[PDB]
Amino acid sequence: FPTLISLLEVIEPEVLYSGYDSTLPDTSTRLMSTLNRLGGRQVVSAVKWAKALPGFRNLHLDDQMTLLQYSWMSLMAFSLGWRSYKQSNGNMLCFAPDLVINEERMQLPYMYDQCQQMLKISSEFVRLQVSYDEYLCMKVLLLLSTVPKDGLKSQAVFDEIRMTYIKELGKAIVKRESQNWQRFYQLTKLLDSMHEMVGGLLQFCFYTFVNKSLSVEFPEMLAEIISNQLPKFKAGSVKPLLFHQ
Amino acid sequence: RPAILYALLSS
Ligand SMILES: C[C@@H]1C[C@H]2[C@@H]3CCC4=CC(=O)C=C[C@]4(C)[C@@]3(F)[C@@H](O)C[C@]2(C)[C@@]1(O)C(=O)CO
Repeated sequence: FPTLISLLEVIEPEVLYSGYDSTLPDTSTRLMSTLNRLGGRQVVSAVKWAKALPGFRNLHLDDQMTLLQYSWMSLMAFSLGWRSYKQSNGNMLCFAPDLVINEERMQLPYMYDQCQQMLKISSEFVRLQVSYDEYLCMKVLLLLSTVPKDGLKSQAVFDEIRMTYIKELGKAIVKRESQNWQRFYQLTKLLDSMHEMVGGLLQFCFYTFVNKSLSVEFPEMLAEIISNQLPKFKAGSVKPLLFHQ
Repeated sequence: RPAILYALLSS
């Protein structure tokens, strides 16, 4: 009174709109520019979400920053996978209600490859038939899934918070009709593979960010984050926390 | 230090 799961549901940000002008044909540069700005704003929401997440603010401030910077992409990508799941059964990418990318719009030269790995995320929800509560739980667990090799400042606080939401995930499964053990295996397996698929998105992203000759614009929020997170990733100094080996 | 991030995290 109140249950953790109903706190998750209530703190979940409303879906943001892109304001994309589709009067004239899509240019890949300007689609990516529009996405980045949508992205900035969604990250800003993610930051407010995380602050309201029970346990998060017990962490040292620097650790709050680190976690958000390390996982923003997997959060954004997972939530995208969710909107594409419920909205079009994973057939189209639902970035915003006024920016859906179907098979055609994807054929943009630069787009196709990145788009497939994003599509791979929604198909997983389709295949595993993920519920809302399962998703909400898996989403916080992504926020806590990518850490400095050197560990955090608040390691023991962290370790506990992770435990709590691991158990909250257990509850969302059980809540949803013995073999619940198997579900947990698959869900935690899905969380594991995010590292790989989000890998690629982060690759393109650093690429488009680093190579200013591309004309892909980033908002301040993302730029600050990317330019701080890039050296850390390249130096191979960050670590994924996995459930399986 | 990402200034906007930090600004958000400290109220
Ligand atoms: C392939 C990458 C990964 C993309 C991101 C994937 C996750 C995401 C989901 C959204 O609902 C809105 C924006 C973001 C957060 C994103 F779509 C944009 O920011 C553009 C992005 C970084 C990318 O298109 C670029 O690097 C182009 O600059």
